[PDB]
Amino acid sequence: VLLFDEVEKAHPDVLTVMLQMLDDGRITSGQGKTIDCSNCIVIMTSNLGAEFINSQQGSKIQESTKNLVMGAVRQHFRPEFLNRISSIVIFNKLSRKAIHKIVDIRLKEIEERFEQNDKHYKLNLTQEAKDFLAKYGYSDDMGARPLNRLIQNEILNKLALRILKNEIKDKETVNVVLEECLEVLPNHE
Amino acid sequence: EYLSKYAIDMTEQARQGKLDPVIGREEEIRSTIRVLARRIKSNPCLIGEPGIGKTAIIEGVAQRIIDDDVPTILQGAKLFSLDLAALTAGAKYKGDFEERFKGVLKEIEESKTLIVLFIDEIHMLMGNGKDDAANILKPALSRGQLKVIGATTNNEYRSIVEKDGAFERRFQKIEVAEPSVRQTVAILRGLQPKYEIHHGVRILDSALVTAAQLAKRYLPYRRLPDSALDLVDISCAGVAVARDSKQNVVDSDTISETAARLTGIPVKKLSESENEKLIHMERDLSSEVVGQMDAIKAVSNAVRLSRSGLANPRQPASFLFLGLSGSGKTELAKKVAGFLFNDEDMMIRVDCSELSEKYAVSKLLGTTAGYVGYDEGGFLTNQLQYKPYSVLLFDEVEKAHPDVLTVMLQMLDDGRITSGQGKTIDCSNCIVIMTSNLGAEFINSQQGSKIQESTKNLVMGAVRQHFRPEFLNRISSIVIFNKLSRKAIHKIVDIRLKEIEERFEQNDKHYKLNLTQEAKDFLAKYGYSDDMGARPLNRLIQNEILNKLALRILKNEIKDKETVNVVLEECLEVLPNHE
Amino acid sequence: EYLSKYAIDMTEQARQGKLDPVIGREEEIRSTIRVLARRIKSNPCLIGEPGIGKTAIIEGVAQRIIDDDVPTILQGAKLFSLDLAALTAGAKYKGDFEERFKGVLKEIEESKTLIVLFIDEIHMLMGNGKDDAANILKPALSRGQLKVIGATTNNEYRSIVEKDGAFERRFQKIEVAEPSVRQTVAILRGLQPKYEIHHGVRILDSALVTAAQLAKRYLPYRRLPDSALDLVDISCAGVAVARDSKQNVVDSDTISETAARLTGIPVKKLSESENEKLIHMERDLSSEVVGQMDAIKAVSNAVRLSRSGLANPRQPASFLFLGLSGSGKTELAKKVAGFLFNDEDMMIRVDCSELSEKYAVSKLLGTTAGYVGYDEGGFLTNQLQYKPYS
Ligand SMILES: Nc1ncnc2c1ncn2[C@@H]1O[C@H](COP(=O)(O)OP(=O)(O)OP(O)(O)=S)[C@@H](O)[C@H]1O
Ligand SMILES: Nc1ncnc2c1ncn2[C@@H]1O[C@H](COP(=O)(O)OP(=O)(O)OP(O)(O)=S)[C@@H](O)[C@H]1O
Ligand SMILES: Nc1ncnc2c1ncn2[C@@H]1O[C@H](COP(=O)(O)OP(=O)(O)OP(O)(O)=S)[C@@H](O)[C@H]1O
Ligand SMILES: Nc1ncnc2c1ncn2[C@@H]1O[C@H](COP(=O)(O)OP(=O)(O)OP(O)(O)=S)[C@@H](O)[C@H]1O
Repeated sequence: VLLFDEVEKAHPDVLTVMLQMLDDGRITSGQGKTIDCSNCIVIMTSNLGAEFINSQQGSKIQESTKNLVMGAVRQHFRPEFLNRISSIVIFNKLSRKAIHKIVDIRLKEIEERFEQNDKHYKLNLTQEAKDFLAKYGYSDDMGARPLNRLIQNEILNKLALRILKNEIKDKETVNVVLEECLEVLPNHE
Repeated sequence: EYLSKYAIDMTEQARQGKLDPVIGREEEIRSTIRVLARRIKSNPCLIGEPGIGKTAIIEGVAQRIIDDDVPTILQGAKLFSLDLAALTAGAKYKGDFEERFKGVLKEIEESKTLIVLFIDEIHMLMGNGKDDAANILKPALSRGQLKVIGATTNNEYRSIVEKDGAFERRFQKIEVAEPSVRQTVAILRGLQPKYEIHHGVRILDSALVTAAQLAKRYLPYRRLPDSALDLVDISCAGVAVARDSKQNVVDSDTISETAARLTGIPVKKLSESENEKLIHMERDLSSEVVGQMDAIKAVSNAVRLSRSGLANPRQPASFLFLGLSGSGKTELAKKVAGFLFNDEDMMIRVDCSELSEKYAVSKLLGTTAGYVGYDEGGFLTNQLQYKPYSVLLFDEVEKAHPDVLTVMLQMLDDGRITSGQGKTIDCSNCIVIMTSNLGAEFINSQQGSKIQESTKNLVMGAVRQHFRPEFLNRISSIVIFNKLSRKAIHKIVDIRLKEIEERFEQNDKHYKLNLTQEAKDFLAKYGYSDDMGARPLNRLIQNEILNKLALRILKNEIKDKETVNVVLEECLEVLPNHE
Repeated sequence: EYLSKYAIDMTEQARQGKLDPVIGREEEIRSTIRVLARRIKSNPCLIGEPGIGKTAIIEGVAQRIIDDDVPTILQGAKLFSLDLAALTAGAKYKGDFEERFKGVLKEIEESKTLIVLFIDEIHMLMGNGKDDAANILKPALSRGQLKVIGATTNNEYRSIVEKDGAFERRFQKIEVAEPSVRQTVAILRGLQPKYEIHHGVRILDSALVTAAQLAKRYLPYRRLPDSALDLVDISCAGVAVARDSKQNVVDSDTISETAARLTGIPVKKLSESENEKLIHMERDLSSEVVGQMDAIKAVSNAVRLSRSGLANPRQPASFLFLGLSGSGKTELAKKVAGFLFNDEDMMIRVDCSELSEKYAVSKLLGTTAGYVGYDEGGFLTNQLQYKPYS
């Protein structure tokens, strides 16, 4: 899989090369060899449509709203490029409904990525922690990014300190007031 | 026999138990077996990055042959490696090595059961215009004779086959995978007794795991089969050294410390008795800079997260510091570098004012192959490959032209910052601080020394109206500095005077001040700028106090312990050649 | 014994002494040893910038080896400095140097205790298109004992491994770096008797300190061991001349005059004539600057701060001269240079009406990588490299 991060920023000369790679596949090397990329999947990304998606006109992007986005992609990129893409997909807004599910996923991935995959959460407050994060992390026009940051800001930062103080082994738990915070394990570890 | 002179009987080394075992790699071994079992052109070649076990795999099949876990074609086999000596022994007497090589190949084909030749570093035979290659193996391999096993690096291969053609025809490349972390541990475990025996140490399973985990995360320039072993082997050596330098059980901490010594990642020192500093780094930073506690706390958490290992393995800490000039934005970054490595010059500074979107991206990451110049990326590439745990500072990012701000996106996300020569940095161990004065517009609304809502949001307004959201969304925390309060100024003056006094290399050059509050209040009254912050305190001191000192030194009116007095216009007293 | 025709037996020299003491490098040495003590990849490298003790480390470990202050594995090991003719003796006939390299490794590999090579300049082997081009002759056997300690700067290192790809998977980089200023002094101190003996002069302990501090605050292009040692050696040579003329390295005067000679920077010379220096300048300037004493004093104040060290080492003094057109402020800047250097034309200047967003930064500091024109430093650093204090 090839990934091109923010193709809208690439100078057009680049895109010009990619035109062959994306269609026909005979990208060649600087030394004169033919590579042939046709067995790859290519994903290119850009944010031009953000300017219209932020209008909140649908979670799933609505007709017209999508055309505003297509307007921008056509204004920015040569059609020679756009025509060669198998498909242009306009992402949906991550609605509050979505954030509820996303919170779950992120909490799980946070545990999964630990090196010390011992220090898991219990969380408690399934509905309250989920809701706290779902509400406070819902900066819709920033997608799910704020959520990740919220969890970091409210849970992990505190956790790290509690760890330095040996206040936690595992099964970490969350309380809420009113402001989401962490508890301690009386048994230092 | 020439094989006894220009080759190594790998089968015999395996027979004698002198080779390390191959752990798994069944798909690769099977692939080489199938190729060796071919009717024609039975010449597999292992292609992959260096350090992934290619040679080991071939030694692996030698072991399968030793124990008859191979096809009958291979059961009768003897495997020899080819020494470079076939050629490197010299070509005086033109054609001498050509004959030596022709000779050994003759002996290999000639009757004596199945002989398999392993040629390590197969690109060795590219040949200067071929000729030295002498294509001696070429027609031989084309007849299905001399089964040859090759092995080389992805790009070495490229330089062979794309400069030859025949190589691609003569060999069947087999990609060798880099093992997963889980597999890596299994490999280490399999090799563990070899190390335990060699070093005279015990290795615990958590050690094996630790090496594989740390290696993937902290040794990005070396593939797991080696990186994990390097951590184990070196840690074990550390035990051996320790014993002889004046118990022998290698564990996770043993390795973590070792890794820190090799990678520079301070997290892995695991010096928990130093948690006092990490826990209280907020007070420590507050002893150098005054107030601005939100910035201190924001940073402190970056550090604590990294120390705890909780920090996202791919997301360098990132900050955007907003506020008045003289607010302490840069000063804090210096003190962070100070705290983390006991060195304010540890910092890698990039001055964004020198940027130009038409040129300057290359100042950080360099240019690509072809364009004039190389030693690329003086600011980032050539620093980050040496000090992954350093603090980067990007001064005045709001002045950066957009293409540079675009570069920052890699840095602030994943850390996989690419380099002009097609290489990657992977700066996930980094802490990155950026500064900006966009907020000057609203922070100088003076709506509380501690900036309040609305005003703060207007600061974010300026940020949002300047930087693309794509950038802002990658900042761990955007921090708006507070305007210094008069009280802060007082404290700053005290600390700043302390720094100045401490700075002297000659212990005559100091003050007692007198006017223990009054001198400081003068400095505040005459240096408390709502739009220059503390910076004028530095200048005020230099002009009204240190120049008077310079005059006093010059005229020998001051010896030491100088004191301050005030006109109406702060001035200094005289402590002449009496002392 | 091919090795004996090409390499220097560092162990034998250490056995006979004839080596400098090694100061503060114990940990680089411990790391070197630890890697050498490894089961397989026992190939450490001393890496940094020139003049940072990379070969000092080797003399150091050679001495630790002589005294059995090394692990079992190294207890009886020997070490040889090779490179050199190993790659050039074979000036004719294909495969000749290649044979030597191989013969040397053979000599090392077989029986004769543990022999460790020291490669002073691994980049010289490089692997010039691989295909038997020297460095490439090694890798086959990098596992087979043949332990070797390498050495290279970071630029050289990066060039090698980027072009090669295998060495960075075979060798263990050890960071070697310049010492702190105090550590530098300890080094200078350690070599102090060497210089004192060869020049027949004494070095004041305070001269060692001055050289260390000075180098840190004087020569940004030279790493502290060499930089401070050169300040010491250069000074010692000057003292030796005084000794011969009819002594010691004077912390204040030998080093300051040496430094003043080598670079300049009025601050590093600091004249003793305090009754007039930094006083008379206001009168001299007053004659040039009639009435506007305010500017003179502003400048004089900064000048006075730089002298005797009140000025902050990282804050070049600087002024903005605002005022009535035709005030004479440009000449003032020159007249100040007059006093500062006894040279009104010492300065570097830029016509700012020539500056534009399209090019100005590069006109001032030079273009960057890949762009036309390598007049590095443009209008400014192009000149600062010659006169840092102008
Ligand atoms: N079972 C195994 N799987 C993978 N690697 C192993 C295994 N056993 C040992 N190793 C070590 O893995 C390292 C990889 O190096 P080698 O395979 O010898 O060299 P390489 O991987 O072929 O890369 P080059 O081309 O020799 S730099 C070796 O140092 C082996 O000691
Ligand atoms: N809160 C503070 N505590 C102590 N010293 C401070 C503080 N704020 C500013 N200073 C002084 O201000 C000087 C550097 O201040 P900064 O505000 O970081 O400079 P700066 O304005 O960041 O420069 P920039 O970032 O390019 S505008 C130092 O010499 C500090 O002594
Ligand atoms: N402890 C020491 N022992 C020997 N030499 C020292 C020592 N400390 C500093 N030096 C100086 O450093 C020189 C050799 O040390 P290095 O700093 O490695 O020089 P170098 O850069 O290794 O030499 P090359 O060949 O250019 S790498 C000596 O000639 C001394 O002048
Ligand atoms: N206050 C002063 N400071 C310095 N020089 C002065 C002053 N008053 C008169 N002069 C004389 O005026 C002449 C110097 O003039 P210039 O410095 O060329 O003019 P200028 O005002 O610097 O032009 P600028 O700076 O580009 S507006 C010399 O001959 C000085 O002696």
